[PDB]
Amino acid sequence: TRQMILAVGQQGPIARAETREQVVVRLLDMLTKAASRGANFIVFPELALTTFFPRWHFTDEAELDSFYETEMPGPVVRPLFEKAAELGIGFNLGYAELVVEKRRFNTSILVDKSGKIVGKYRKIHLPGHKEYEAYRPFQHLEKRYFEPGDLGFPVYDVDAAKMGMFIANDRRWPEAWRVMGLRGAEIICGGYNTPTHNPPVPQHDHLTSFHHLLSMQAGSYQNGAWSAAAGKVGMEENCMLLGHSCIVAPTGEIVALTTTLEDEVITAAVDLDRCRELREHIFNFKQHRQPQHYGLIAEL
Amino acid sequence: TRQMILAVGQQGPIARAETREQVVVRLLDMLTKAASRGANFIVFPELALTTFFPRWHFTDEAELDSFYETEMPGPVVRPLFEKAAELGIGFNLGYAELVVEKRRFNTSILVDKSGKIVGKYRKIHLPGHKEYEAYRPFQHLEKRYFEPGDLGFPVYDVDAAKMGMFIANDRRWPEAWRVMGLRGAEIICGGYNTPTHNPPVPQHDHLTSFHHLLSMQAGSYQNGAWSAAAGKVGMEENCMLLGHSCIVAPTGEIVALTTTLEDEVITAAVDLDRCRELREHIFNFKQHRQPQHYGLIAEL
Ligand SMILES: NC(=O)N[C@@H](C(=O)O)c1ccc(O)cc1
Ligand SMILES: NC(=O)N[C@@H](C(=O)O)c1ccc(O)cc1
Repeated sequence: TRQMILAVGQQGPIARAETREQVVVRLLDMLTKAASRGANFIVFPELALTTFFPRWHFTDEAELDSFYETEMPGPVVRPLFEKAAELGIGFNLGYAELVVEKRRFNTSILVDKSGKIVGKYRKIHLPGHKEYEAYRPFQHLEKRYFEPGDLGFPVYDVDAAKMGMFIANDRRWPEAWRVMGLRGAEIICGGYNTPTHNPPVPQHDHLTSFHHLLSMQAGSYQNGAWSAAAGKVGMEENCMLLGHSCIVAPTGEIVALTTTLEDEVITAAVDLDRCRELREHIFNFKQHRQPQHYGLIAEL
Repeated sequence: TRQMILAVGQQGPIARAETREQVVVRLLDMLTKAASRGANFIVFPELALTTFFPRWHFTDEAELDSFYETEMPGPVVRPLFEKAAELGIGFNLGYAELVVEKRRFNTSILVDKSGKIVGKYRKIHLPGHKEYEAYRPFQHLEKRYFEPGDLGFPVYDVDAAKMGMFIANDRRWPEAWRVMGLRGAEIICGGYNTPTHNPPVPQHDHLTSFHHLLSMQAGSYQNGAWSAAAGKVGMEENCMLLGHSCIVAPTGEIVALTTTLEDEVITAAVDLDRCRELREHIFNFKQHRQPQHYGLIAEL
């Protein structure tokens, strides 16, 4: 009822020449191993169907569009939904969304154990830069290839659980966590592509892991929420991406952690009633919060 | 100019029978050792002039009032201001404020190196409970003995530095940090009386340190602010108070930490320009924040 097993399916590199068909096989295998370890839900990474294309400057718009989905699911990704419904396991999938009216989003969905899309979220905090910067060995052009999401920070019923979505950079922003905490989220999940080199601030490179885990622990604790972060990790097209995919308790304790830079599955026992230990005491919102003093946070 | 040395003056226990006169001696000694180690400012704890009286139920209102200050400074505390002006060192002092119009506040002030009170703050987030609870070996009746502060989260010029104040429980609330981060605080400082036993949630007792330090590191990182937390610590009137008084860099790295449960002074080199490493890149607020999605945080 209130007890489930949450899984994270960390992805090793996806090369530029690796088809969605070859990625779906890798996702199917991880989704199968999570079932066999008793998982009811598995979190997959940000932009989980392709290489991280925002590392390149594009001149050809057909080449750029080829990394986006025009439908969800499409025939190549459909087998992942079919297998999820067969095994009775929900998932969180990140992908690049192209909607033609041409709007571009960094998107994620929640799929329940029936294989039904129960909710969508579009990345609101876009990191990196807008224009090509030649000094960078690799680019991070999310501000060019995506518009900021227009759906807000919703929380959806997924089987037994109140679940909210972040995408990568969102996890560093207390406002993203707090909104979803105020909407009663019991699990906050998403994925990331996080380089271990930041060209403008290389003096925080050795803190990549620290800053990632610090963000997940603080968000979980301050909102008494279970959380899970699914990385795409390792040497991808000669850029190193941070590992340390994780599941976190509402106390902010890390209860599971990846140790490889490859396809790796981790699981943890989730008790949704454990949110109360914070939300009815230390972080009893109605009882403690003084929102008349917080107005500057919501000012445009 | 943009470089200073920040000190923290951690306090061991203050017994019920220990006069303000005997505490000022202890504060003078710590303030002298900080000067000798090149400190330009020292952070002192919450309610630094008395035992932590909110651990007891009071029936007599004269007995309760005796723990509050009706003026700041008074003659007994005046020597601490005089010594601060002589040595050229500012301080942050917490005390119980009684103002008659009768209003009761958990208060802290910033004093610059001239010995002039440059800013006041009143604790906005009150923890614990309102009525006596007999099962508790000790009470935490801040909701009875204080009203929520009415000054907001201001940020003040103190010599070369933009400084904001929290008081104890405030440090667990992202909203307190964020408001002061948005007002351009370079240092966020205050003190705490944090029991290592929480009677309603004893299953988080072993996490007292973790939760304290997690709050300071995450606040600092997410706002690119220097921070400092001054504890009153050790066995005070048979209640154990958490140590681990700390200074933290804008990266959320702990740059100094106490290891005793006694009067202890720690210092760190503060470079106020280091805020830019976060505030001009990863946490470039104007460039990244989407406050149209954050409205629920400011709803009453
Ligand atoms: N994919 C993302 O949203 N990645 C960002 C993040 O994880 O917050 C990130 C972090 C460090 C960088 O050098 C670039 C981008
Ligand atoms: N002075 C304070 O505000 N103390 C509170 C805090 O530090 O958050 C606190 C923390 C844990 C408890 O079990 C009781 C009270």
